Amino acid sequence: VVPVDYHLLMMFTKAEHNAPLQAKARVALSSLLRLAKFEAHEVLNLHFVSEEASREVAKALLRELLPPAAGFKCKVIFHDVAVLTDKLFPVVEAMQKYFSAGSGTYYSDSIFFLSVAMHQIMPKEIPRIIQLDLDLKYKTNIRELFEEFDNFLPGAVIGIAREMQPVYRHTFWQFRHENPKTRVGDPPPEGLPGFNSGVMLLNLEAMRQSPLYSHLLEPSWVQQLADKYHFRGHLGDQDFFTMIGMEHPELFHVLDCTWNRQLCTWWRDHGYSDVFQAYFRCEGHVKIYHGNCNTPIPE
Amino acid sequence: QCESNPCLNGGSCKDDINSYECWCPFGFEGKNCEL
Ligand SMILES: *[C@@H]1O[C@H](CO)[C@@H](O)[C@H](O[C@H]2OC[C@@H](O)[C@H](O[C@H]3OC[C@@H](O)[C@H](O)[C@H]3O)[C@H]2O)[C@H]1O
Ligand SMILES: O=c1ccn([C@@H]2O[C@H](COP(=O)(O)OP(=O)(O)O)[C@@H](O)[C@H]2O)c(=O)[nH]1
Ligand SMILES: [Mn+2]
Repeated sequence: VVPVDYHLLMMFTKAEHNAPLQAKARVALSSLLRLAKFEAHEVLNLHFVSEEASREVAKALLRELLPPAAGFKCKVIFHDVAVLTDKLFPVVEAMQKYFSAGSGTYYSDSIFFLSVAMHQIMPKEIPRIIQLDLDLKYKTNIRELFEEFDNFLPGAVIGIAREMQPVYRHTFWQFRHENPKTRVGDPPPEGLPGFNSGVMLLNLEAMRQSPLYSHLLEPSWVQQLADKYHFRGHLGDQDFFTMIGMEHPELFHVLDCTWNRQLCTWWRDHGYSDVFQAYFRCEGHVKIYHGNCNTPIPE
Repeated sequence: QCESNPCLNGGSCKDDINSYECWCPFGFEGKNCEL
């Protein structure tokens, strides 16, 4: 049989002496592996971006969890955060001042943009990868998410779920102020509430092959849009995708909210009581819970 | 990581060095929209 590879990617850095992160990782990876099923000729590739201390932590966690019950072939790969940072920087430098905490352009923030230039960082033998946070809980077989790739319309490069808090209502304040009729920052079903980067289907081939996407990476395009939108953030890739998603929604296949059910309610308590519900509403059978802002996941 | 700026103006991080006013979202007041 011709062996079929599946690729996932998780950030796992500064994990030594960070027990809350290790426990998050444990919850994520154990639910992931318990519920995954793959055919005999299929292999699950788990990519981790780690410095060397977090690599050893991850290996200790992984040996306790592998091989999986379901018995499918699983391969672990580590990528050096320092090597990726240096590769990302030329591509990612100019966007850093708009989307990092806070000013200006530091190496330590570069890795938060990994997804935006993943198509240039991963071997070309990797056509698609799903980047996932480690504060997740999987309620289904991860193999099912991969069929969302087939629903990408012509010209879409990335699959992503909506942001479930009014953080972008707040962020786009001045643009909203100047454009009373905009849907930028409004709740669903009809508004553009922005994206959450916890679960992302990165079609590396489509990204590589998109002339629009490639232009949007260029310093002067990043600058023109952040100026148009008066955009300032500190959430990295999420911010950049959210922003270019306002200009060019065709780039994004929007996933059902059930694939990334965010639980964070920080913004409810910081100025958005009245509208919070319209952003946070998510109905349907939950496939992945996302315990963002350290929010405990229900069981 | 920084804590989000509760103010509607300035940078994304709270206590933005380059900000002097704090425009709070409705129903909040204080130098960090506390009350
Ligand atoms: C404002 O600051 C507060 C206090 O530090 C944060 O809790 C807020 O961030 C929360 O609310 C908005 C979410 O977008 C955010 O979760 C995202 O963070 C970036 C990605 O790493 C991640 O995949 C995504 O879930 C959440 O932590 C902040 O807006
Ligand atoms: O010290 C850190 C902080 C974050 N992360 C990774 O980056 C993601 C973003 O942080 P987190 O999910 O805790 O915050 P959220 O943005 O979801 O509130 C995490 O899932 C981790 O995979 C990490 O590896 N080390
Ligand atoms: Mn998360």
